Amino acid sequence: SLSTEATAKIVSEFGRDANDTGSTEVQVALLTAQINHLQGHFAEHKKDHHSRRGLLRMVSQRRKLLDYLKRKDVARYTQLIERLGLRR
Amino acid sequence: RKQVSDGVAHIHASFNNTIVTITDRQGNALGWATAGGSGFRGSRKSTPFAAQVAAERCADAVKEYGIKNLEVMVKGPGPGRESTIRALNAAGFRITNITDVTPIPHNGCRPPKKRRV
Amino acid sequence: MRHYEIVFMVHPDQSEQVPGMIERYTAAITGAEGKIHRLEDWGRRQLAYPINKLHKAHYVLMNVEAPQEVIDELETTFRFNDAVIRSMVMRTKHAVTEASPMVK
Amino acid sequence: AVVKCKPTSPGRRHVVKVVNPELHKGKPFAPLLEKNSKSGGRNNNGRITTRHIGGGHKQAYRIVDFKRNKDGIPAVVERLEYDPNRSANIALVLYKDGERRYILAPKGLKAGDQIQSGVDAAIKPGNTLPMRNIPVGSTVHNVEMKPGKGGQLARSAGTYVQIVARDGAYVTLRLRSGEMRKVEADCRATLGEVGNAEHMLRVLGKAGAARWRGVRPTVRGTAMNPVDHPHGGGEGRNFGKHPVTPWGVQTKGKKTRSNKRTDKFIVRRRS
Amino acid sequence: PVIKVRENEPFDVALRRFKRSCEKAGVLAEVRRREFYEKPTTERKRAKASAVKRHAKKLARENARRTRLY
Amino acid sequence: FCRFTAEGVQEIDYKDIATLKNYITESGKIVPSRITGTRAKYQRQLARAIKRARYLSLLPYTDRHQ
RNA sequence: AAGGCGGCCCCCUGGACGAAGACUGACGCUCAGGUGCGAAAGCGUGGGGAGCAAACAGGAUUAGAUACCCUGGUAGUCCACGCCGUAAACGAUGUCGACUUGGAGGUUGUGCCCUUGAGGCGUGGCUUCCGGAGCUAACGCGUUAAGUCGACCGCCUGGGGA
Ligand SMILES: [Mg+2]
Ligand SMILES: [Mg+2]
Ligand SMILES: [Mg+2]
Ligand SMILES: [Mg+2]
Ligand SMILES: [Mg+2]
Ligand SMILES: [Mg+2]
Ligand SMILES: [Mg+2]
Ligand SMILES: [Mg+2]
Ligand SMILES: [Mg+2]
Ligand SMILES: [Mg+2]
Ligand SMILES: [Mg+2]
Ligand SMILES: [Mg+2]
Ligand SMILES: [Mg+2]
Ligand SMILES: [Mg+2]
Ligand SMILES: [Mg+2]
Ligand SMILES: [Mg+2]
Ligand SMILES: [Mg+2]
Ligand SMILES: [Mg+2]
Ligand SMILES: [Mg+2]
Ligand SMILES: [Mg+2]
Ligand SMILES: [Mg+2]
Ligand SMILES: [Mg+2]
Ligand SMILES: [Mg+2]
Ligand SMILES: [Mg+2]
Repeated sequence: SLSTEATAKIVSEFGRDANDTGSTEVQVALLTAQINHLQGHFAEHKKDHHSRRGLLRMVSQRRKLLDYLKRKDVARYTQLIERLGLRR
Repeated sequence: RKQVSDGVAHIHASFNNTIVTITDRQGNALGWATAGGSGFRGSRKSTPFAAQVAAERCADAVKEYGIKNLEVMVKGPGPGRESTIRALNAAGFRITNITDVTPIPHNGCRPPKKRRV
Repeated sequence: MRHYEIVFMVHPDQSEQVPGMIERYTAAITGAEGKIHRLEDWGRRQLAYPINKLHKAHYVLMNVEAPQEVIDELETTFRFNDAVIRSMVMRTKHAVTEASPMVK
Repeated sequence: AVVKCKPTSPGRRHVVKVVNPELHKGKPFAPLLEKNSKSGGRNNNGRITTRHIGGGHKQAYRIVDFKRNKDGIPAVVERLEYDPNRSANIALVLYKDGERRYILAPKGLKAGDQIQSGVDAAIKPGNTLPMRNIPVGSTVHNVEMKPGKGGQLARSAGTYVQIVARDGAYVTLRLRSGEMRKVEADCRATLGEVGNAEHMLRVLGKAGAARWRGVRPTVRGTAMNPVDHPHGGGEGRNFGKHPVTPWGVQTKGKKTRSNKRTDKFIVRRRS
Repeated sequence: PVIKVRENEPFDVALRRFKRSCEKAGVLAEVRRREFYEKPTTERKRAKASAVKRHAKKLARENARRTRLY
Repeated sequence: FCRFTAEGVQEIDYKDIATLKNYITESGKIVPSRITGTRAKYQRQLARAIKRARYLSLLPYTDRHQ
């Protein structure tokens, strides 16, 4: 998983209160960090299908959280994908 | 004839035959006898009597080496598992040790398939 | 960093070179900014079964808080040295410091 | 990377290229080149001694360090190059004192790595040290047979030699053929397998790809006249005789080794 | 089962101790188990029937302890 | 009557040989949890420590090999 | 998740559960088509090959014995990368949620009482057996339902032919 300091660095980066830890941008960026960290793992370990299922779970969760943010407030969605470098 | 004092009785007790081999403590064999060589065949040689006469023959074959002390290694399951070391005491040998040295793998090679009988 | 418990088994005729190995390994760790928690020579000891056609060995215990890279280098040092016979590194949850039940 | 070609023409239908994008796309190092004049399989008498050789593309010779004598001095690997003279790729290395040389490229070697010969060298792929300094059970290549003569064993694209034993002055080797051979323990060897392991995965596709490599066509012996070959002749396809050479020597099975000088160095033959 | 005959010990005593230790360490049933290959289907089936035998016999022994026969 | 539950250790030490010798048989086999009444958590820790002491020749794999 | 996973050590890594809080605020469930995984056997290329073992060979058995039994034994089994995409792939029981008498265990947390011992009292997850109402053609299931309900999907329509 992601380390504690990287979690708190994201939480304090995108949290309005540095302790919300469950806001939509916080959960998205924590998923995007663990996904981009595991690109190197599955580039080396291509047969780790059991871990790859957890990766696809992270992707599907991020997409559901993004679609909620999109129809709840669009401008935060644009600011989020622009800051995280997400194609959608 | 070279005298030797201590010895080792290896007993290879299989289901079909029992092989008794007297050797030294170094593995240099001194004499041997089998149940099939003891005048028995087929159904008779998978018996404990066949083994206790294979042991009587083998002690007679190592009579001239002057053995008084003997330790026993026992290998395999069979009927001559015990009556052999009975006759090896009854020859007039002071027994010393009875070690069980059957080979037990730690899940190694695959055994053959089951007999559909 | 990463708490390791290292035990290695030295050829007993190289028992004299043991403190030179220990001092080099300790200077490898502290040179790599690692901590050393316990360090217990156990002496010559009778083996349970003959490794490498010989019956005794010289044991060394070491509890270490080092980064894993220099530990992998230390494993390669045990690997290519023929004086050391066996080496075992076991990752530990914390740093242990109390003496072993066989150092007593 | 092997690449199967698309069948835009017969002759490209079955071609498998071996594409290495790391090879230098330029000219080789000019001081280490010399002329390699072709022979045609013809000796100083002009007669053809070895058959089926002739033609092919012009090839410059690359001087390759097999003796590997620059001891103590570390060397960085400058670039990897193609050698037409051999199946393995070569590496242009630059020593610290300013000397450049060509070595055989090992498996995992790339541009920028450090190599080092000598006895006190480390054990990584590329180093060259005597096999009394090399641990038993390791894979080495470019192996000397005599000390200082130069490497002669395991030089082709994917080969390696295992070190199975050592008894004083000698080490016992497991050659790529499977033969167990004694070599003196002072002979140098180079760590790791040789590079281009997928060389044998190529398929030439057409006859011209062998004529590019200077391999003239082989006429099989039964398609001849009896004056030409022992197999020749027949009214139709007839072969009622045992397979021999063009010179009447049995081929399917008959051994031809007759060297009693080196029989003491052979532990077991190949099987 | 390396068994040393104690000083002034009869042979039938030491032999009965050797059969005792061989039955303790479980050698004969080990070789009979390893004489042929048993599939993991057959092994899972024999272990399930051994547990059901353990269990239905435990409940039958405790229920049959209660009621009489005459 | 688990001893490790009584004494309350967080992890069984493979270095405690006199304990592991109180939990292996004469032929080096691991004594089952039915006999000693060991809780199966400590039985797993004990087998994992015995296999390490076997690797370090602190305990035998069997009584015969030499 | 299923298939499946069994010496020990390290590296990378996924998931579950518990305890107090903090936070977001319905963001959820199901899913045609689609995509991915998917035992063994099998296929392809390159290795490897001890044991076992289809095929095959010999010996017996038999009326015959292209079998069971025996002595051998090749693909295969093993490794890497691909393909195949099937099994009595079974709990022969689709997923998610809610409610409805009990008992004896197993496993894994955790709270409290003086732990006055490994105890006493609870509270969560998973799991095995029996069994009540109820259900069911019956067998049986039975708080892990095959009971009472809700949402969505998949499927069935006499036996062959197939
Ligand atoms: Mg998570
Ligand atoms: Mg058989
Ligand atoms: Mg030719
Ligand atoms: Mg040809
Ligand atoms: Mg031809
Ligand atoms: Mg003609
Ligand atoms: Mg002629
Ligand atoms: Mg004709
Ligand atoms: Mg003819
Ligand atoms: Mg609120
Ligand atoms: Mg579908
Ligand atoms: Mg398979
Ligand atoms: Mg295959
Ligand atoms: Mg193959
Ligand atoms: Mg074979
Ligand atoms: Mg057969
Ligand atoms: Mg189906
Ligand atoms: Mg099932
Ligand atoms: Mg079904
Ligand atoms: Mg679903
Ligand atoms: Mg019931
Ligand atoms: Mg209903
Ligand atoms: Mg229901
Ligand atoms: Mg029904």
